Amino acid sequence: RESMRIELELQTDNFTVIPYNHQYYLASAIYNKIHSANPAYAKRLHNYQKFKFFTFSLLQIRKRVIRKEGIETIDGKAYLYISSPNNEFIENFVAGLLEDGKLRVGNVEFFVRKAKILPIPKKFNILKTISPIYLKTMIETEDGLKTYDLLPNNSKFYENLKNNLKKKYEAFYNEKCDMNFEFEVLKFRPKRMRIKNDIYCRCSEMVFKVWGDYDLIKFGYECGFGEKNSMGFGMVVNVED
Repeated sequence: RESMRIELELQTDNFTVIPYNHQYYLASAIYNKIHSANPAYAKRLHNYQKFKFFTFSLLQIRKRVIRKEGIETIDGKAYLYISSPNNEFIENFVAGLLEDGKLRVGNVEFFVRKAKILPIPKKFNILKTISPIYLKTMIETEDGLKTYDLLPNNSKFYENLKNNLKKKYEAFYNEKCDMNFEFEVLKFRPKRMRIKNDIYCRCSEMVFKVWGDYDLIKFGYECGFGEKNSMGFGMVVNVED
């Protein structure tokens, strides 16, 4: 029992455009696989129907053309990264995805070809989001209680990001988080992301340096940073030196 990250290698038709707004449909597709009655998932994921300690990336395209509506994949390939501090969840989900063999995101149909195992980095220095970080706090307004989306230029972002990770650590491991980490934001861009039929939030695409306790950073690396990890938010990747 340890963490696990996989790269799902997906294949659709050559020259297909993956819309800029695909994340919402991707999240729905992943949810629907996990909660499917298909026996490929049902037996394997029976104990994980309410499991929220995992994350996944946006669809990544390597051979790409920027288009008006999205990113075109010239060779039809796309890559989806999925990770959890629970390796049994990841192994079971991957076995189901490979047996099923197909993933539809919006109007794009993928074949699920292979799942590449990505061992955890032995050291962390620079991280960048491959799905943006969501972090919110509730605030009283003249129109009642509302949700405020924290970004790195908010004074509360820093400690709220840390405390979210420490609380998630305790919730997942059922042990005290006696660890700490710190970070420095090198770059960030806000991104508008649909999260419900009618709710859009502001999330952070960002690059940041980290230091502190390796085991806590490693938990953020495989669980995700910030909130709504299991809806596909907050996944990061190491940036090579």
